[PDB]
This record gives sequence, structure tokens and C-alpha cells, in this order.
Amino acid sequence: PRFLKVKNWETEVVLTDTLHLKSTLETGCTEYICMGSIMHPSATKDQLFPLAKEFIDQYYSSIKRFGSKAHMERLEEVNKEIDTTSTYQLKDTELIYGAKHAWRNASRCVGRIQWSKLQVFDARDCTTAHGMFNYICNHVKYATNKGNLRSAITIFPQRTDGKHDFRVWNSQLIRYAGYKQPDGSTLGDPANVQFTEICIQQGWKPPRGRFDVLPLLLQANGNDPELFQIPPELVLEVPIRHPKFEWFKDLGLKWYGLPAVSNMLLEIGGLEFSACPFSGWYMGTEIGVRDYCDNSRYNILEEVAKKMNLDMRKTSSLWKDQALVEINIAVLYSFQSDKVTIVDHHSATESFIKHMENEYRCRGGCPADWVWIVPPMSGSITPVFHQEMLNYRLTPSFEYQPDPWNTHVW
Amino acid sequence: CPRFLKVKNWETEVVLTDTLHLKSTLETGCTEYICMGSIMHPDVATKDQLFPLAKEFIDQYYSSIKRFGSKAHMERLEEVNKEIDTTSTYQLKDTELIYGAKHAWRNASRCVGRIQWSKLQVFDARDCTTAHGMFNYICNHVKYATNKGNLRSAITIFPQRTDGKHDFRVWNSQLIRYAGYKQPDGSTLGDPANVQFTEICIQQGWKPPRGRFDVLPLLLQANGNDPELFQIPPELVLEVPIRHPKFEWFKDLGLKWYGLPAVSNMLLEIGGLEFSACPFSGWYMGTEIGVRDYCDNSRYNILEEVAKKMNLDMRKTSSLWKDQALVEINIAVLYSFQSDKVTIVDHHSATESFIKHMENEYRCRGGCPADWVWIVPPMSGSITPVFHQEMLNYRLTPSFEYQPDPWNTHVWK
Ligand code: HEM
Ligand code: HEM
Ligand SMILES: CN[C@H](C)Cc1cc(C#N)cc(OCc2ccc3c(C)cc(N)nc3c2)c1
Ligand SMILES: CN[C@H](C)Cc1cc(C#N)cc(OCc2ccc3c(C)cc(N)nc3c2)c1
Ligand SMILES: C[C@H](O)[C@H](O)[C@H]1CNc2nc(N)[nH]c(=O)c2N1
Ligand SMILES: C[C@H](O)[C@H](O)[C@H]1CNc2nc(N)[nH]c(=O)c2N1
Ligand SMILES: [Zn+2]
Repeated sequence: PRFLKVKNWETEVVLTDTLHLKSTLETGCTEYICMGSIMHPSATKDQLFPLAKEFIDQYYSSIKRFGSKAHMERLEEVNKEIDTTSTYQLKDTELIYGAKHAWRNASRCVGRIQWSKLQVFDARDCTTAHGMFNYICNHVKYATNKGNLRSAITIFPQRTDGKHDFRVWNSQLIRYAGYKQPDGSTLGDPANVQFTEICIQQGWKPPRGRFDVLPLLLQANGNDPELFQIPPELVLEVPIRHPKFEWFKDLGLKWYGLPAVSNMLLEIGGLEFSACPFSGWYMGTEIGVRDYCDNSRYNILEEVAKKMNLDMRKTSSLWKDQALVEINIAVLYSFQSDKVTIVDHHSATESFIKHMENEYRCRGGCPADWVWIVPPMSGSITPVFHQEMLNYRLTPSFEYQPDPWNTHVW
Repeated sequence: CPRFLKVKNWETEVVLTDTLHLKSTLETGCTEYICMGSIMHPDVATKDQLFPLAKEFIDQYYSSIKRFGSKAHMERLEEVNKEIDTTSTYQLKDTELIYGAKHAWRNASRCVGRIQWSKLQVFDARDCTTAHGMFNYICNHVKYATNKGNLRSAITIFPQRTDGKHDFRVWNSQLIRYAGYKQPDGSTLGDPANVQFTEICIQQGWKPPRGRFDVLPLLLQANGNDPELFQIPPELVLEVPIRHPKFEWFKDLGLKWYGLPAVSNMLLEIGGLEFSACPFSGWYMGTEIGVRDYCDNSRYNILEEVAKKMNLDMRKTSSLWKDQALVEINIAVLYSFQSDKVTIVDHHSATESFIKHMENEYRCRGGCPADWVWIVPPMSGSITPVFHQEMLNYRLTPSFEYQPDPWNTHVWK
């Protein structure tokens, strides 16, 4: 149960971790087996109050009021409410503190230097899918801000008995449709083919193009989900072009400005918010390496290398690698030219090392998942590659949850 | 622990089941509440300690040759037991030594090249007694492994540790490496990673040429005596000058690298026995030279100079001038080796072979320990098939282990 050191082998800087001692949730590893590359490893009144007490305790600790009259009174209030209702409600201040800290605690996010600038929208009074649609339209408009993107989260009512869950069925608020072709191939985004069929089956008339914006599929109070169209003037998009290669715009690529993840679960003090879409801005490689060049995604490396007239017969010509750099140059140039906020992996990994040093200084550690933090291209020439990291699970947190079409009954 | 563990590939959705993890021996550094997978590294054995370790190994060996529980198995068990009982150690048979060495490689979770494990040439040097003899064994290893550019994997194994005061060591970190010299003005000539060992060699009497690519001498310790200096015959050191298929000016940078990667500071552990000197070698993956040796800030650090000759905009990072230069460098390295007919493999081919190897191991062995943090290549990660592969890491014996630098522990005579 020591203090653990972490070393940077580029700078020989050595930080000391004490924060991991405060961890409670399990990571998935054992003393004999490490599972750090597994993507997803492995209530009632009775267990609810201790989880509530822990969270209330660290909140009043954070505002230098630990043991105050207010603190004592809030604990008493919460006990009486779990007693008589089998749950409790967060104060507005607590809700904001809780959401900011779930971002702060997200081991896999390289963008956490921004964690305390998070705009929190409280949607806990929502009762229908129409009201969900309204709240989501306001979120998108605020976060987009005509290209000057601002970080935000919208929080719908918490889970009760499990039969009345609020869910956003989309995995992101803005995504493109994908279509299984008669000839076996895929049109549009292949990552979204299943969701697209669910939408068509629900009455959505598909334009059947490469970049059709999906409709929102929204579930309130455990009812059947309902389809809504996002007003097109709210969806900001960027035509992808290349600063040197004139032919690149002829490829006809484009992407949306706003990354907004909508299928995770937010956990604060034992309460579960099953619908809580949150958004920031992109790191270029999320679009240019993964979205465009994954074999199971848009997979455009082949066409681009052809236009570059590269030798594609042998792998050792690194034609895949040259074409990759060029696509990511194009993505960054396009966003920047249209004044839409974006960060490159060099600048982002720099910021994160600075953030780590901040957190060790003021908090005594920073949980970090090397497997996800290091970018999907040019790893070792970014500073995070050579940085030792410790990974552990703090709460409040964001968690994975099951796709609602596996659980729902109509 | 559960009997079955599942890993998924997120690109192909293929799912594999691991049972081999039940045979795991030592700790990893992780716990239920913390993971240390990105940490680089997370007085002899007694009789009572050594008995069960030898038995475990002997059982493993006779099981592998399909003679488990045989008369010969039970006699070997008895022979080893008496030997430990009356000498506090024992000696491996030649067959057992060869099996152990091959399986230390097979068990190396950080090696992407393990599809080759069963083809290792093993050189028994347990009769060695002096540093001159160590030099002779090491020269023969280098000549055999190099094979005029058609490289062949090999290990040479010197006598095991006894009381700890008589260790055999190769003080070099690799058999072939270039010198580094710290200048009075703070700059470095040669390879910065080797400044310390170079200073030690100079102190022991080496007269340095003081250039950019000077092959270091061997510093060899036998039977616990003070180490001795030997120059490797230059004709045994195969090198490759680096050029580019398209940029004529790339040859003007004056770069070269050596053909044979041969790690010499690790310890080999078999059945509880410790071989502190065990140099082993294979051939290079391009990125090892092209990305790390050349482009690490604390190494030769040539990105800026290449970027200038490519005439890239270097004032903004978001122009990805670094990423562009890195690719061309790695292109030139692969091109030069192939042109000179020296064995080398690109990271695409290597990772693809490793996925095939890993699936075959899951099927015939019930698993394959692997360290994602080291297996995934230092450039273009997500467009290689290992990026999307879930892996399990655990430690099997026989194994290769880290050990302290010898100058920190050695008692000078
Ligand atoms: C502000 C700019 C941000 C940037 C540049 C950024 C960057 C990233 C990247 C690149 C990833 C890995 C994504 C992937 O490879 O799939 C990630 C993960 C993640 N982000 Fe951030 N992010 C930002 C903001 C936020 C915000 C505002 C939140 C929440 C309020 C957040 C929560 C998370 C979580 C929970 C993960 C891990 C998801 C998982 O475990 O699957 N991020 N981030
Ligand atoms: C035959 C071609 C081989 C290739 C292409 C290969 C490839 C690699 C690479 C790229 C690494 C990571 C290097 C680094 O980043 O420092 C590595 C690590 C390693 N290899 Fe291999 N290897 C080969 C042969 C061998 C052989 C013959 C042995 C032993 C008999 C071996 C044992 C190891 C060990 C023990 C490590 C990890 C060392 C550590 O933990 O620091 N390899 N290999
Ligand atoms: C195929 N690989 C899958 C998509 C991995 C993944 C799964 C889930 C979920 N559920 C959620 C994920 O979210 C990543 C994420 C989350 C939030 C982000 C924000 C707020 C900004 C940003 N630039 N990227 C993000 C990236 C990722
Ligand atoms: C700065 N990072 C350091 C050098 C990591 C490292 C340490 C040690 C040791 N001791 C040994 C190491 O060996 C890596 C290795 C070992 C064997 C190899 C073989 C046999 C072939 C090959 N192509 N690469 C290897 C690479 C690496
Ligand atoms: C901090 C991190 O664990 C360290 O830099 C590792 C990462 N992965 C690596 N992977 C390989 N193949 N070789 C290395 O030297 C390293 N260094
Ligand atoms: C198997 C492996 O864990 C999986 O492919 C991970 C690897 N690292 C990643 N890192 C990021 N940032 N995003 C990812 O989706 C993944 N995928
Ligand atoms: Zn682990």
C-alpha cells in the first residue's frame, strides 16, 4: 500500500501517486493476469446510503466545509429521504460538481485539461420524448456556437425501478447512416448499419446516400422510442479538402463538427443517469485515422493512395502510412479554414502531460489508460508514449451500458 | 480465478478462449484495484526453494515429448533431486537446455516476432572459464547469426550462477552498438543512449575514435573476475548505409546502421537455474531503427534535419511535418536493407504474422501471453491488425528477465 512512482523516460521526471489509495471500484486485473487491453472487463436502500455518504463527504470536502453544520444537515436530510422513498435527489450544486468530476476521472480521455469548464444542463424535470428532443436541440445549439465549440452535458431523470429508464438510442447525437447493399458491400458508415435498420423499421425514410444524418431515437420513462429530425441549420459540417492536393475535394468527403456521445451512463453517489449526452470538440485523428481508415469503417486509404500514384503492390513501401498522414493533414486544414474548433494529436498530448503534472501537484495523482491515451498514429513521437501511467477507477464516473434494443419490450 | 478467459478482435469479431493463464507463475504488478501495464519494470536459491522449481520444469519437458510418467521421467526426477540434495544445485541435460531456451522466447509477452520461436539455434557454452573464451564463443555466434545477410536467430549460453560471486556477464547491452560522447559544451556525438557505457570502456583503457558511428568493444566478465576489453573483428560487423528510393539527398545525411540486433544484458531462467550471460539475436523490424533509434528526442534525433531538406512548414504542429518526415525515414531504412539483401521485416508484415501465430497458439496451447503496450508498433498503430486485438498478459517460465547493470554490483578485485 505504498506511494507509487511514475517515470517519464524522455524527461526523467518522476511523479508520486497517492490518489490511487482512494479508489474503490475494480479495474479487471489480478496479481497474476493483466487485462489492460480488454475494452470492457468485469441497487436498493441497503447499499445506497454508503455510496451517498461517500459522495456527499467528498463534495463538502471539496468546498472546505467538511464537518460543518451544513454538511451534517445534508447527511441527515439524505438518510431520511432514502429511508422514506428508497432514493434521493441531488442538489443543483452537487449535480454540477458530480458531472465535472466524472469527466475529470475518465482514465481514457486525453482532453481532461478542460474538465472544470463544463456547461451542465439540468433536464431532470423531463417526462416525454418530445421534451427530450427540445433539451437536445438546445444542447446542440449551445455547444456548436457557430464553430467556436463549447463543452456541455445534458442530464435526464435518473433510473428508478429499471422499467422506466430514459435512453438516447443513438450512440452519438450526430452520426451518418450506413446501408447494406444488394451486392454485399456497404454504403455510408458501416459502424451504423444496425441502428440504421432499426430507424428504417421505425418509419424513417432513408435518403440512401453516403452522408445522411440519422434521426434522433428517444425513449422517455421506459416507453417505446420516438423518431425526431434535428433541424438542419443546427448541424454544422465541414467539407474536407487538402492544402496541396487539388484532387482531394473531388473525393466528396465531409464530416460533422460536433462529437457528442449519447449512449453512456453517468454515475453520481449511487444514482444512475442512463441518459446524459455530453460533447466537446474533436482531435483530428478521431476522424482522420479511425472514422476514415478503419477497415470496418469508411476505409478510404486505397483510393487516396491511388490518387497519390503510390506503389501498392508491397507493404514495405509504406503506402498505407503515407496516405494516412495526408488524410489527417486534410482534416485539420479543413476545420481550421472554416474556423471550427479542432485539436491535433501533438498539441493534445502536450496539454495532457501538462494536465497530469497539474493533477499530481494539486490532487496527488491522475488516473490514465495508456492504451487509449496514446494516439492511433505516430505514437512514439508524441510525449505520452514515453510517459508511465497508473490506471484506477474513481467515482463519479462514466460507464458503459447495454444497447437498449437488447433489453426493451414494446 | 475463472477457468476460461475470452479475448475479442474488434476488427474481425473473432473470439478466442484462454486456459493457459492458469499455469501463470509470478506477479505482474497489477491488482484488483490498480493496473500497471504501462510501467517499464513493475543471494541465491536455497535447496527447499529449488526442489519444486526443478520438478515443475522437468514435468513440463517430459510432457512436451509425450513421455510423462514414463520410467525415464521418474529417473530424471530422482537424479535431479539427489543432485540438489548433495550440491545445492543441478545441471541441465543438453536436450533440456535447448527446450528451455526456445520456450523462454515462446513465453516472451513483449516480442512480436515469436512465430519463429521453434527455429532457434542454441549454442552450449557452459564449458567456458575465461573472458578470452567468452570472446571466442561470441565471435562464432555473430558470424553464424549474420550469415552474410541471411540472418538466423541464435542464443549462446554461458555457465549458470553459483554462489553469486562468480557470475558470467556481458557488460554490453547489445553485442553490437555505437559509442556516445558527451561534449564539454553539453552536446553529444554519436548515440546518446550509450554515453555511460562508453565512459566505462574509456576508463578501462579503450582508445575511442570519437566519431558518429564507432562500434563499441566487448566488455566481458567470466567467473566473477574483473571484466576485460576485446575488439570485435570489423569484418564480422555487417552494416547498411541508409539511402532513399526517391530523395537523392538522403544519402548525404551520412547515416548507417548495423544488421544484427543482439541483446546481451538479460537473464535466462530455467527450472530455477539462472543464466546471467545469454546473448540472443534475430533480425530487425524497421520501426526499431527508423522510429526509435533515429527519431527519439534522446537518440539520434534527425526529424528536424530531414524535415528541412524536405522543405516542410515547421512552424505549426498541425501541418504534421513530423509525421511526414517519420514515414520517409522508415521508407529509406527498409529500402536500404532490402537493397543490400539483409533480412528485415516491416511492421505491417510482422504484426500480421503475429496475429496468425497468436491464433495458432490459442488453438494448440490454450493461449499466448502478450503485452499490447509493447506489441503495437510506435507508428501507424491503428492500421496494423494488433491494435484491435484484445490481449492477456501473464508470466510463464522458462523466461527472460531484467537484471541490474553489473558495474553497480561488481566487487573490483
Ligand atoms: C473537449 C475536448 C475533448 C477532447 C479533444 C477529447 C478527446 C477524447 C478522445 C480522443 C477520446 C478517445 C476516443 C476514442 O478513441 O474513441 C476520449 C474519450 C473519452 N472522453 Fe474525452 N474529449 C473531450 C471532451 C470530453 C468531455 C466534455 C467529456 C465528458 C463531459 C469527455 C468524456 C470522455 C469519456 C468518458 C471517454 C472514454 C469513453 C470510453 O471509455 O469508451 N470527453 N476523449
Ligand atoms: C527473429 C526476429 C525478431 C523480431 C523481428 C523481434 C521483434 C521484437 C521487437 C520489435 C521487440 C520490441 C523491441 C523494443 O521496442 O525494444 C522485441 C522484444 C523482445 N524480444 Fe523479440 N524479436 C525477434 C527475435 C527474438 C529472439 C530470437 C529472442 C530470444 C531468443 C527474442 C526475445 C525478445 C525479448 C525477451 C523481448 C522483450 C525485451 C524486454 O522485455 O525489454 N526476440 N522483439
Ligand atoms: C469502436 N470503438 C468504440 C466507439 C469505443 C467507444 C465506445 C463508447 C461507448 N459506449 C463510447 C466511446 O466514446 C469515446 C468518446 C467519448 C466522448 C468524446 C468527447 C466528449 C469528445 C471527443 N472529441 N471524443 C470523444 C470520444 C467510444
Ligand atoms: C530504451 N528501451 C529499452 C532499451 C528497452 C529494453 C531493455 C532491455 C533490457 N535489459 C532489452 C530490450 O530488448 C528489446 C529487444 C530484445 C531482443 C530483440 C531481438 C532478439 C530482435 C529484435 N529485432 N529486437 C529485439 C529487441 C529492450
Ligand atoms: C511508458 C511506456 O510504457 C514506455 O515508453 C514503453 C511503451 N511501449 C514500448 N514499446 C516498445 N516496443 N518498446 C518500448 O521501448 C516501449 N516503451
Ligand atoms: C483491443 C484494444 O483495447 C482496442 O482496440 C482499443 C485499443 N486502444 C484504443 N484507443 C482509443 N483511443 N480508442 C479505441 O477505440 C481503442 N481501441
Ligand atoms: Zn493490468
